Amino acid sequence: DFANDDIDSYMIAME
Amino acid sequence: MVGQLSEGAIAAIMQKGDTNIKPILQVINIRPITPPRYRLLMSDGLNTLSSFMLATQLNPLVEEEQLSSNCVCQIHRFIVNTLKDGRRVVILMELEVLKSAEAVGVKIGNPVPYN
Repeated sequence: DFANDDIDSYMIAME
Repeated sequence: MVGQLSEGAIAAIMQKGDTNIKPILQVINIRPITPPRYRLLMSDGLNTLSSFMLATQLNPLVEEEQLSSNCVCQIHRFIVNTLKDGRRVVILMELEVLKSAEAVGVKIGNPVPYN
């Protein structure tokens, strides 16, 4: 789980 | 072996937002976010950056194990999405795996996280 930040949530919300 | 990677491409993406380049990068790690969405930690030899996302259309490259940790690939099309806080997400649209994970075998060089 590298870089477990809030970027995951952003990439989910994309597209 | 670091001469095989596009040293400085991560800084160019993060400073210039260049999308015309076709950088050669090493996959350091791939992890699914929960139909999976893959987030990639990539290296250009000099730096790593963790905000790469695989377009869904490239998921077969992961599913057939062509794209996996330690492989080297060349990006043929990507999009940048700059967040309100200034971080940049790099969406990989098209790429070619140049050297398999098995053939490379290890992280190339000693890249440090971009800042």
